[PDB]
Amino acid sequence: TSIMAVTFKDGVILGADSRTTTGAYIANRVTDKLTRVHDKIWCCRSGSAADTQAIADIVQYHLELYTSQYGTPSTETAASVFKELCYENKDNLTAGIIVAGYDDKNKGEVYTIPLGGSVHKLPYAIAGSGSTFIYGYCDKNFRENMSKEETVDFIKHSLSQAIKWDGSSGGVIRMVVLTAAGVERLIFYPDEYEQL
Amino acid sequence: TSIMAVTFKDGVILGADSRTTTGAYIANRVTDKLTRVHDKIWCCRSGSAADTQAIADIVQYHLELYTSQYGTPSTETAASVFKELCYENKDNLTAGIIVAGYDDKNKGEVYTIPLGGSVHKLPYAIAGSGSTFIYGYCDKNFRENMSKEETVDFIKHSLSQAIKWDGSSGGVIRMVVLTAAGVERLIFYPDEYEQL
Amino acid sequence: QFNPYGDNGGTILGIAGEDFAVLAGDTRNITDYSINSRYEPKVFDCGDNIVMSANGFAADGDALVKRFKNSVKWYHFDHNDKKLSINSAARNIQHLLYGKRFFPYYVHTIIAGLDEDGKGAVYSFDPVGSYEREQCRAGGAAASLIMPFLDNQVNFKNQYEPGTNGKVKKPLKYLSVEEVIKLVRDSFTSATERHIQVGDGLEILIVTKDGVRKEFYELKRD
Amino acid sequence: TTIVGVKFNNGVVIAADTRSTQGPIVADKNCAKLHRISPKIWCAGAGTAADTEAVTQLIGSNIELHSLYTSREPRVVSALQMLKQHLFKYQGHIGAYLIVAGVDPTGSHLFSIHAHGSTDVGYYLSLGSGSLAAMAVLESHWKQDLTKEEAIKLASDAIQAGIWNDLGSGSNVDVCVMEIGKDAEYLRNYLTPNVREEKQKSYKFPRGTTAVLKESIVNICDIQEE
Amino acid sequence: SDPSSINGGIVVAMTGKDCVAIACDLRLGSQSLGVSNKFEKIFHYGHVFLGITGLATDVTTLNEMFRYKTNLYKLKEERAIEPETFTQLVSSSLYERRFGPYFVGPVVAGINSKSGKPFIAGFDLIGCIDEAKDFIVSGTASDQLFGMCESLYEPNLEPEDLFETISQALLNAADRDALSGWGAVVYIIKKDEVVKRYLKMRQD
Amino acid sequence: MDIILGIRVQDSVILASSKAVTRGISVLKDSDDKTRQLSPHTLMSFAGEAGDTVQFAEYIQANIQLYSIREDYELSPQAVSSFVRQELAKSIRSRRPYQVNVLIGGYDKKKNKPELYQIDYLGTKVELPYGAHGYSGFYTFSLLDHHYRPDMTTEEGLDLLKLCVQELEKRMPMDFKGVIVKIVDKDGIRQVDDF
Amino acid sequence: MDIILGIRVQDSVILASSKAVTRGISVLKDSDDKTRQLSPHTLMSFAGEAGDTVQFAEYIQANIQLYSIREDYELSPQAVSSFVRQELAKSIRSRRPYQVNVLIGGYDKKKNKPELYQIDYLGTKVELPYGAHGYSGFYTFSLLDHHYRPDMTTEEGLDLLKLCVQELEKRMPMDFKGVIVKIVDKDGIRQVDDF
Amino acid sequence: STTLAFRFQGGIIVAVDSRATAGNWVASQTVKKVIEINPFLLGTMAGGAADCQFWETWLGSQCRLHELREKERISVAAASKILSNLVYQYKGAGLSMGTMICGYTRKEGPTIYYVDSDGTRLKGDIFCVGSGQTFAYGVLDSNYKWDLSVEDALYLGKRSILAAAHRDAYSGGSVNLYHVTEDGWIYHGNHDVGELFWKVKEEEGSFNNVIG
Amino acid sequence: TQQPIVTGTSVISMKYDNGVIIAADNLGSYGSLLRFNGVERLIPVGDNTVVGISGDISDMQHIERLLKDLVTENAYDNPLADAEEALEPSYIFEYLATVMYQRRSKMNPLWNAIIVAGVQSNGDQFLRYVNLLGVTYSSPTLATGFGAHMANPLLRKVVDRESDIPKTTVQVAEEAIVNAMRVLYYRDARSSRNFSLAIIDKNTGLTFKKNLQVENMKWDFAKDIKGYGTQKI
Ligand SMILES: *[B]([O])([O])[C]([C][C]([C])[C])[N]C(=O)[C]([C]C1=[C][C]=[C][C]=[C]1)[N]C(=O)C1=[C]N=[C][C]=N1
Ligand SMILES: *[B]([O])([O])[C]([C][C]([C])[C])[N]C(=O)[C]([C]C1=[C][C]=[C][C]=[C]1)[N]C(=O)C1=[C]N=[C][C]=N1
Ligand SMILES: *[B]([O])([O])[C]([C][C]([C])[C])[N]C(=O)[C]([C]C1=[C][C]=[C][C]=[C]1)[N]C(=O)C1=[C]N=[C][C]=N1
Ligand SMILES: *[B]([O])([O])[C]([C][C]([C])[C])[N]C(=O)[C]([C]C1=[C][C]=[C][C]=[C]1)[N]C(=O)C1=[C]N=[C][C]=N1
Ligand SMILES: [Cl-]
Ligand SMILES: [Cl-]
Ligand SMILES: [Mg+2]
Ligand SMILES: [Mg+2]
Ligand SMILES: [Mg+2]
Ligand SMILES: [Mg+2]
Repeated sequence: TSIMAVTFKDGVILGADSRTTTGAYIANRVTDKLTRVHDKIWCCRSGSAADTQAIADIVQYHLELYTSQYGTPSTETAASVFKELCYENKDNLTAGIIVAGYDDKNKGEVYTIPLGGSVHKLPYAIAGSGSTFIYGYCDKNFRENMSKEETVDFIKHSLSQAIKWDGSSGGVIRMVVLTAAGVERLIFYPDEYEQL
Repeated sequence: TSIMAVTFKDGVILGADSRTTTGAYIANRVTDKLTRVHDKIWCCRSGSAADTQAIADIVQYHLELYTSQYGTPSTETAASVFKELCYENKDNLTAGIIVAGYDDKNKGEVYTIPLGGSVHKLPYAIAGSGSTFIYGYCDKNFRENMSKEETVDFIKHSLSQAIKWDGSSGGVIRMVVLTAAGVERLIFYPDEYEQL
Repeated sequence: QFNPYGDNGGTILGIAGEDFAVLAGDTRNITDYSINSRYEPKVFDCGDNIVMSANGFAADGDALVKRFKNSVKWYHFDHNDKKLSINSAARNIQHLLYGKRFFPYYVHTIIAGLDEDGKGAVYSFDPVGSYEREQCRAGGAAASLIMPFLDNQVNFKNQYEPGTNGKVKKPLKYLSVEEVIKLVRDSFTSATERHIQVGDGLEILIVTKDGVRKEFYELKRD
Repeated sequence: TTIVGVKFNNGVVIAADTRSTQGPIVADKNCAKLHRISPKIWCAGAGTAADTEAVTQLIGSNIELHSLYTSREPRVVSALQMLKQHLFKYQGHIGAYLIVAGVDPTGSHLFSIHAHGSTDVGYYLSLGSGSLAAMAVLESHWKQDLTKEEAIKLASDAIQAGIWNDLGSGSNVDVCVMEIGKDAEYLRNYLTPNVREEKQKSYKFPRGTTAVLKESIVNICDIQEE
Repeated sequence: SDPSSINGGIVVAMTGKDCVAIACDLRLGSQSLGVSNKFEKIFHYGHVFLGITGLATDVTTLNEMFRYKTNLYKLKEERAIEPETFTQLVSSSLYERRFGPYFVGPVVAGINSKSGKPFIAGFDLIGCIDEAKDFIVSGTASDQLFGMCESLYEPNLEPEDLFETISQALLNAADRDALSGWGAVVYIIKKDEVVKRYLKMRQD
Repeated sequence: MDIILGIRVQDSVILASSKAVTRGISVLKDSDDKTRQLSPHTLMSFAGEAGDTVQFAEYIQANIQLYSIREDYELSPQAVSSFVRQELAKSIRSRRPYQVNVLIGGYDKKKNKPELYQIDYLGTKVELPYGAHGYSGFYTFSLLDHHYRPDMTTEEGLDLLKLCVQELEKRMPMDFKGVIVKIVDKDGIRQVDDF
Repeated sequence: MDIILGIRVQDSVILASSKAVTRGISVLKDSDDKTRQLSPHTLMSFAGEAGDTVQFAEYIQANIQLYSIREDYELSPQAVSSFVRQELAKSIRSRRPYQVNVLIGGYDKKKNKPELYQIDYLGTKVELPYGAHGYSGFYTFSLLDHHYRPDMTTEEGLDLLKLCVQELEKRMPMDFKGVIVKIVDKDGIRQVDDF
Repeated sequence: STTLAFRFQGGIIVAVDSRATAGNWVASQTVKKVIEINPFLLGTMAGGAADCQFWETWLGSQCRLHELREKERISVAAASKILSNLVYQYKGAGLSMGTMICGYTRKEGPTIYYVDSDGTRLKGDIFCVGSGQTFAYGVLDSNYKWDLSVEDALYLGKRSILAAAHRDAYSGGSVNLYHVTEDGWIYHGNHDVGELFWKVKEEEGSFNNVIG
Repeated sequence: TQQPIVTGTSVISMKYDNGVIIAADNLGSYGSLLRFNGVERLIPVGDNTVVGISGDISDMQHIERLLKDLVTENAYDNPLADAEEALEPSYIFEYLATVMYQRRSKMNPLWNAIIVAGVQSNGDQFLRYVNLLGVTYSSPTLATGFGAHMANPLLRKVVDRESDIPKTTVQVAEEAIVNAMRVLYYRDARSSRNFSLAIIDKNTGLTFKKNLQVENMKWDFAKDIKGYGTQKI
């Protein structure tokens, strides 16, 4: 799995590959790893498909119940709910989740939650087996306050390399853009991103 | 360990960090991993320090004896001698070696020999624990027929990132330039390459 | 896998006199080949003229002492400020230790004080609560170095009277507090020489009818 | 064990503590860890004591025969090469961790050797259980262009750091100075900061205290004449 | 299972003024079962004395081996082997079995016949030499012996005083070890007379 | 196999050895003689792993008989015991060691003294007034410690041996089917046919 | 414990059980009665792990005695055997199962027939003319297969039982110190004091 | 540990050794392996020191409660069964106990029960328990009779422990003797093996193997 | 029982005449990967205490939340929350020590090593250690992980015993701490150049220094080192 979330001037963009593997067999080549826990709070999932689905479903329930009582939750709040589940059940879970969301007050925010259940607020985050191969590239090429088009290119190029080198990553590159304007889904096919 | 060899217009350049570790203790922070098996045939060493030293010493002996009988050996020949030792003793060795050399007929050549003992001739090669973090960066930034100054910058930037992310890599960045002009040693200190 | 036990080293020594008792222990605290502290008190005044030390795994040692000190406090509350006798304290400690029979306090416990006739008393425990009153006992890392010396120099074992050749034993004459402190100091000096976990400092607590007194002596720091 | 090696202006110095241990017990309080390979090539050893001793004697013996064969004073690189190839062959099972130093016609040299056969070059080195305490001192106080007096001071201070802070090290500091164009000076017990204090009591027994069953003269002499 | 503590036993050696002493217990057992109370662990080749603790078959084997080697030495050299030289021979012989060692704890004691200097030495099972000025200990109650020797010992003891010190060191150490005891022997060694004394001790 | 005992009295050595042979579930034989005559005045009893015991005993027997023919002379019990010990001390560091424990009872015709040697599979030799291998000694040594004398007769030795066997038959779980008793003295070796 | 046997003849059931109790190295007792009377015409012998055997037997005994008092009536051997089987079948899936094998010998006063039930620790019940637990059956079933009849007398049953015990004493490695024999018939339970 | 107890004409003899070990290390030579449950009941201790000490002093509390509730001395059968039923609850957990419960009541006479941490409870005339039990059995079985005098029975028990103290490495220190009669138990002193061995050897003519 | 995932390395500290100093680097490692470069591992509690934590970062964040909650709870119904009844270093430590030992006793430890540095009400210096096993000890100098092996030897040369504390100034003490951090960067493979340092003085209060860097490093001598023995070029 190759997943990442990147804050930029107008908000935040989530990115992910579409490969699910059972050993070396690709059980699903068109997987959607960008999942919605609230209108403008999404997450990227890596690790166990069952665990991360179960967690995301529980979080979506918690935030739906939060909204009914206290109004729209912050991205920090959503990250905290993910953390609570990942930390307290660390012995039984294999889940690496990146939480990304857009407020109007706080704008674009990214929180990464690795295996232990710790929380880290960052300008951008990378995760999954394929992320190892792009630490160098992403550190050198990331800038703060990029444009939408620049951020899409940054994610497209980054995940392209992660896919190229990681066998557990592949298929299409899915992206989700989170801004004041709304929620936009993007997709990029092999013929496009392989020639980069 | 972060090591690499890169062919360019005038020949080939070898690059390496200087860290040797026993677990998390840095047993030597100023190690020389760029070692000489012939006048203009050098290698980069990764894996066991004992194994790669023992191998390099045996290869230097073989090429010294080759030279006395048949004249200067090719880089391909040197790689073959490394391979023979690494392949036939694969069960007992932990050695990842990059062989790089300069002929006048063949110019700059790079051969990489991973754990199994297979040989791969490449325009450039990367290896060691820290190489994982720069596959993305090196693939995107490598060009054929670069200049000396460009190749030095490519290696300096690449190993800088490998050092930054890999705990097993660190210290100074050593480099060895192999051209028709001769053999040049370069060194780059933390204050220089960390700010890149 | 998680290992809930550790070894903090150290060594302790209790000697009962005719109208006094001493409980000594080195002040060094360690893990593996490192020194944590050169002065970490190990022998404690627990009230009611009783001194205690629980040597081995320090976390369990501190827990036990803490719980016994607590037991002394509640013994006063529940029984009209009655003085907890050394024999009663010993039995109470057995139940504290055996209560964790299937997940033991990993310590060698020794207490010292005076019995109800005013005579010197030392009691010794194993980790799971078995106990016994003794005239002499060393505990901890260098216990194997010290005990034989105390068999010889306190109980005059294998010693006989000159001229008789093995027929008449050396008589078991009583030892003064000055004489006992000499033997304690020599025991720890010798233990420090040959045991790597022993050193830094020696702290001795002396118990008499007048109360609890303290003496400190330097030990080699290598 | 704490062993160190320090390069200086006109030579090299090595040092070592004098404690040997079987588990948590001290076997010897004044152990000699500085070994002579040749007159002006000395090495300090950590790890398995029999191994450091044996591997030093063997290579030292072969170095002597080599020196006689070639009519040349032995070189440190020769001792280094012979030690590493021997240790490599035995795949780490010979537990010898060595700091090899010396002066020869090529100059002054300082190397380390590990049990699996890997060698390292340096201006300052440390090995053994107290190497971290020693390396802390070396990393704090080492500089280029040290004098003889400064290097001895630095080396012994690094051993002291091991003596006091590492339980695997203790007792005394041994030193060996190897200067170019001079005889190597072996300073046995250079420092003695761990003398035992006087005991409180004398434990000399009265004669006849032990019970005896039988007495007899033992014949140590050979078969006699007449 | 552990070869060095199947049979049990102990040896201790000490230096005095112009003299040395070496002592051992007499027990041989099969773990808990006591088998023999006459198993002496001190041997001598000329004026050089050797004590050996550990696995009993190896104790016997090594004695026979060093008798073999010291007898050949004497025939070729035309003189008795000295303690310093014998110490090196023990070390060499043990190290040749580096990866298949004799499970023993040897102790050498004697006086150099030419210089008159008292000498003691100890070894691990594979040859390392511990050449102490004061004392050497070995066996299943070595921890106990270290504690006794370190407190009781003082330098320059006269032969008859040294006897008392070493005897009390052995006896009280053995009594704190299950696999040692069942009798004891003490050798007092001077430049040209050696006295052997069997000690009365508890038989449990 | 199981129980082998030995006792040295004034003028003879007496060896007692069980008759049972057990292949796991069943007792295949109840009349097995666990001994070999090495020389006219030297007897060796044995117990250990199946096959190894007999193979070792017969190998020792052959070697001593060879020595006897070559020199036209009988080796002393001490000499035979030393030879046996060395073979076992050699064996313990072999590819597959002999798993055999032995007692050697002999009468030395030169010194006019009986001699009993106990040797285990490691090559551990001890000369004793009385000895045993396996779990036998755990029951029998306390009795022998109480009743034994150096000046006992052969008949007194047999009575003290009966007391040992009775204790074993009372307290040991395994039925060892009684013992074959053999006496070694100045006149040679003979078997007590009623015990 | 070790050997327990059972045989059902014309008019009675005979149970034989060894007397030995062995704590590893030593035989602590040679007169142990490995049986409990559950009711006047029902006897249960038992063998298995130490402690569990007696604890289980006495627990069953108490339950049947309770039933007898409550109803003023003796349960049939078949009914008692079914109760015992259920307790063991319950036990085998417990935290710590009863490691006990039993024989139940009873005389049914209603049908005027002897009955022998063999039940192992798993709760495996079978009604048999003759039965055994452990390694006993390996030796004894061949003899019983040859000599047994349904119309045998009690005296003939005891003779056939002696032939079983003799075979066991010949071929089994362990000394089980003989057996206590008990007969169950219309008149109740009695012990054969000479066997 | 070597502990024994046997029934005879003059009641019961109980004899125990005094040694406690941790591996080969002799931890104590002065251990009290006999427990005075009441003036009529004794318990022996073998195996784990703590397990035995704790649960046998606990047993004394249960026996005291019985006679407070029933106004009558507890039987040896009932006292032994309280302990055996208790350890049976803990079966598997790793308790380590080998004990004899010894006493004398009117209804029972002199009685001995062997109680075990595996749940074993056995009534009997003679028992030896511990690592040196086999050594003690040898002396007992060859010299035991019903018609022994209190003086001769006491010596046989003392001698049987000595036999085991000599041979068994994990037994020794000293011998504690008790004699249990119709009117209660009676202590018969601590006997150091270091003095008892040489005394018995000289007077009895035994241990001719050892030199003195 | 678990295994630590994201981890923090050494925490080092020492006493001086008027207070205590404590320091720790800003790295969060993921095995050999130097994953997170902006992690604060010194957490102040009030104006008189700093808790330094090493080991598992998820457990560190949990402990951070416990301390935050402790301050909130202490203020409840407490008019002297910012005066006589404020949280002391000794109170904060004992609480943590209780939790650590309880968690190890349930076989579910907080996989950390903790040093509580601070100054008491009466001006006395407080410095005590606790870890995943619930083991506790005090010393003039204290350090965790690699710091224990490399920092303590250096810091003990300044303050070797109790009597050396009044003779040690804040300038000398800080100098020693900063040097120790450099040595750890040379030699610890799981350390970073960036670190935080905290001083708690009885006169000048709590001084918290962020974004410090290891400087004055010696690397020039590396250029002369060639090969591993015989190589000259
Ligand atoms: B990715 O590779 O980490 C991916 C993300 C997942 C959320 C779709 N995980 C998987 O494909 C996992 C295996 C795995 C691979 C690499 C790292 C960690 C885990 N696969 C599954 O969970 C899986 C596979 N087949 C069926 C169901 N689930
Ligand atoms: B590098 O990390 O691969 C490095 C290269 C070597 C040629 C100097 N190797 C080492 O540092 C190895 C350990 C190792 C770490 C990571 C990957 C593979 C191997 N160290 C040693 O071999 C070593 C350590 N201490 C003493 C001697 N040798
Ligand atoms: B040092 O701490 O490395 C020291 C140096 C030695 C060369 C004199 N080593 C030892 O003391 C070793 C420790 C050790 C113990 C066990 C296995 C391997 C190493 N000790 C000995 O070699 C030793 C122990 N007992 C007797 C003799 N030698
Ligand atoms: B005895 O050997 O069983 C003896 C009696 C015990 C009740 C004091 N036991 C022990 O000495 C045991 C060890 C042991 C030896 C042999 C067999 C079984 C057990 N010792 C201890 O339990 C013990 C307790 N505390 C400290 C040291 N040893
Ligand atoms: Cl999915
Ligand atoms: Cl290298
Ligand atoms: Mg790095
Ligand atoms: Mg010390
Ligand atoms: Mg034997
Ligand atoms: Mg004994």
